Amino acid sequence: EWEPKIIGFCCNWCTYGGADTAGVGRMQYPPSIRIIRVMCSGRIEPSLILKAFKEGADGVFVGGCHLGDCHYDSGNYKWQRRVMMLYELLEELGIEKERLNHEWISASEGEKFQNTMKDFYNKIEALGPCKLKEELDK
Amino acid sequence: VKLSVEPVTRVEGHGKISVSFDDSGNLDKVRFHVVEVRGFEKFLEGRYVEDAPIYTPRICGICQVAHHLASAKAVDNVFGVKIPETAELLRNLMHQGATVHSHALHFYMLAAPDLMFPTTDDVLKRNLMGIAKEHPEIIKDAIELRKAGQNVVRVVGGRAIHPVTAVVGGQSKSLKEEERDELLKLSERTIELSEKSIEVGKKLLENIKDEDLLDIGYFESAHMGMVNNGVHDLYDGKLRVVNSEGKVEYEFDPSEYMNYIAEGVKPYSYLKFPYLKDKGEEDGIYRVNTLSRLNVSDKMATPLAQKYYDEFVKEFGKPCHHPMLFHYARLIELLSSAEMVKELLENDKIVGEDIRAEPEEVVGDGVGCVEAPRGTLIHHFKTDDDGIITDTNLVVATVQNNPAMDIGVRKVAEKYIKAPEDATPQVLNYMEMLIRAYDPCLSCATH
Amino acid sequence: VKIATTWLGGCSGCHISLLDLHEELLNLLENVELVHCPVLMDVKEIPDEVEVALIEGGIRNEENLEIAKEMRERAKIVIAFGTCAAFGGVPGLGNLYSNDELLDKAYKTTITTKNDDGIIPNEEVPELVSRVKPLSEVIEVDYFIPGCPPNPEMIAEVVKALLEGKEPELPKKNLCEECARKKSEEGVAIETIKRNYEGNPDPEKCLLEQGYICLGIATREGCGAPCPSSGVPCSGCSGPTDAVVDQGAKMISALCSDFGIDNDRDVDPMILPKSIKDKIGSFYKFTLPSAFVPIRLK
Ligand code: NFU
Ligand code: SF4
Ligand code: SF4
Ligand code: SF4
Ligand code: FES
Ligand SMILES: [Fe+3]
Repeated sequence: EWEPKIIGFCCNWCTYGGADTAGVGRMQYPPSIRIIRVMCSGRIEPSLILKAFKEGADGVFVGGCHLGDCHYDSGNYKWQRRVMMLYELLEELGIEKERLNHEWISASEGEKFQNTMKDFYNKIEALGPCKLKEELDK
Repeated sequence: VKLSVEPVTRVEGHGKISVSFDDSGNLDKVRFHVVEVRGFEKFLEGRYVEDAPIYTPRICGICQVAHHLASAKAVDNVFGVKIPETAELLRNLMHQGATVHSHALHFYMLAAPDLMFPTTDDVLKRNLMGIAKEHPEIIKDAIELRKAGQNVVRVVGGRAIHPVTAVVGGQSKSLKEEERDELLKLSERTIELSEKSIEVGKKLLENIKDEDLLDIGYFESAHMGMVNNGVHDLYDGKLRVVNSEGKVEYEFDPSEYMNYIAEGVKPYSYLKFPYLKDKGEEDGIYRVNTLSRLNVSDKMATPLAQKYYDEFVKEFGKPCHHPMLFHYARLIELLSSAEMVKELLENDKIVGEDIRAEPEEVVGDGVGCVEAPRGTLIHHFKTDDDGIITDTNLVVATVQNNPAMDIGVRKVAEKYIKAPEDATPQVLNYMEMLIRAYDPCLSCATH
Repeated sequence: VKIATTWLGGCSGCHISLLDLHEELLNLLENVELVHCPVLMDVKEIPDEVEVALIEGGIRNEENLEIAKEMRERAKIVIAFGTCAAFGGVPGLGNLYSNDELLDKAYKTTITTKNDDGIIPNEEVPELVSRVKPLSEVIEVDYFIPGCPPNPEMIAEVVKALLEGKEPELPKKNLCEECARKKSEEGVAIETIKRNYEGNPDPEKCLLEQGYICLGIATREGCGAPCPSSGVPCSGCSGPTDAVVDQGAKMISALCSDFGIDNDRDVDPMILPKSIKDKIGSFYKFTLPSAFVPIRLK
């Protein structure tokens, strides 16, 4: 009767490749997520995540290269500082910290991506729908 | 039959008057309603205490300085810090500059149109444009007073509206010798215009007296105001309350305000109804600002103001309960503040560099009090060991004249309205004249 | 030219800034035809055929909504007058609590309050709207004058342009352009984060490089940067630039990016969230209602 709406942000060099590898390997995972491609996770900033919740996201996922393996050397280190503040800002706004998920997944790690998608879907499904859009549409 | 005056014009904020009649056609219920509320007391919870002087000024755009300083003081108590003398003087200078602008604003741009045209039908004439069209000299002077006051606020406070220099332990910047010199030179003109203003008021209140309008909304109540050794003071001292006969009932430190003041809640207005706790809802009614302060004070702190106050006291006595004479007292205060701006600028300590004292350990309780141009202003904050606000309470000036404004409008209707036909545009404006006498700031009062 | 003004969930500060034109206000009022202005005149209803309308304040109660809608129908050009109208303003922080919590504090639990039956004023007073909203969320706004309050010269410049038929143009850059504080040529690097009362700030060096959360970097110019020049950080009262929707989000991004940039790979990413104990109040003082997440879920 209700299926989570999850948006994803994946870097072109690793997680986007990781996600493709899951597909090549037919690694089935829940169909809630919809991935947006960026070149680096360093491109990801608070406004992209907050915009997603505004639009009605039940969960927001972000995937970048392993720390130290960014195709652009240190893009993910900036995103890591940005996401930690964002977790706390979401709690201050009444959004469960768990509705945001960030992971480091390389292009070959298809199994990790599959399992991260499985685990995240279950997490959001258990939390139920994020009632922000319904609250705003009043 | 039910009539409604909405919005009440030439007042700050959202107010309205209802006038109901019974089936026979006789006057039934007359009430004053305030239709706004933002809830500053609750949303300040969770905020940084040192950020209170940034949020409270946004309670009102006219008396923002009063809130900035009241918050600064409370915050200075939250941190066990006593600010340096130069900071106390800069804060007071900002406070007097602000009072000149607020009093000039109210008298000339909000009150004067009625005092000048009390029985007109031309609604388009009852405003500063109508006054400027026949007496431009009056509006030019109002503007020059306002500009002078706001200039002081801008120089000492950083911004003419929503100042920012009153920080934890004092001021963020000092007043430079050149700035001081420029302001002191301009101060003499502000006093001259303030003296002239008192005469414009005498003339206009004489016109009000000729139309039997000087006694509108009359009732006797207690009066509260801040005094420093019994002398009129808008920045420091203790809060004094005199009874309807002029006897001093209480004299207390603003930090003990909760033991003397109480605020009742009526279902027809977002504005509370305060009263003296010991006396009650009816026997404890008190008023604040201008006349109420003159009434509690032994004397004025400045000489020119003292002379007009002496002349007024001999002619109208002490205490004076006339709502319409609040206009007169407002002019005496416009002059005292103008005189004080000069006095403070002449005090060599104003240009000192010892403007800040280093904040001490956080004490989770702090009360800030100043006499805003519309009455006693109290900001009370409670915080955690981190200095994050956990609870707040604001007793904002005009809220204390709400009982007076609600009684007063009823009394105007009782005097001029028997049947609905009697409620003519001029009579309805008489009700708004009583409201305006108290110089209400409804955004302030509700916060 | 029939001009009109009204005020909603604000504080009158924008109207006072209009009056801070002083001598120039009379010159303006001789050119324009003021047909409605609650603070200055007694015309009770908004008349029809209004050419330009200045609407102060954001949407806080049911009546604000009715007035906004009425002014939109009577006026050819609607102007969100000031930060409250444009971005929601300081009252917008009320969105962190339920309307019941804001009202229960003011009319029940405040220390001085005496309310026996425990009632919330509900007779002849309007109900509060679910959340504070910028004027553009309920009606179509043609232009806007940012600032809390907007400087008097800016108000005149905008009104003047509209009377001439010209389209008004606001400044585009961020505040550091106007700020007189010196910046490091090597770029910004933040070592620690201090609350405004911590330490004694250097009067010449940029407050952001000194560890204070200064919003000038994420705030539109025009005010003249009076706050940093006065010794305190910018609180972001003019709102974001035209290229930034959420000011707070961009400010956090910038702040997190430069925090410990000289030790980029080893700096602890938990120092910053552990240090800022009031995130919303630090980044959304004047713009919470215009943010992507403009409320707190309860
Ligand atoms: N004067 C004043 Fe305010 Ni706008 C009121 N009433 C504040 O304390
Ligand atoms: S933008 Fe600022 S000055 Fe203008 S109404 Fe809002 S709080 Fe007042
Ligand atoms: S103090 Fe603020 S406005 Fe000034 S240069 Fe630094 S960040 Fe920019
Ligand atoms: S410096 Fe910042 S807080 Fe100060 S007036 Fe300008 S925009 Fe507002
Ligand atoms: S490229 Fe994958 S994180 Fe920078
Ligand atoms: Fe209160």
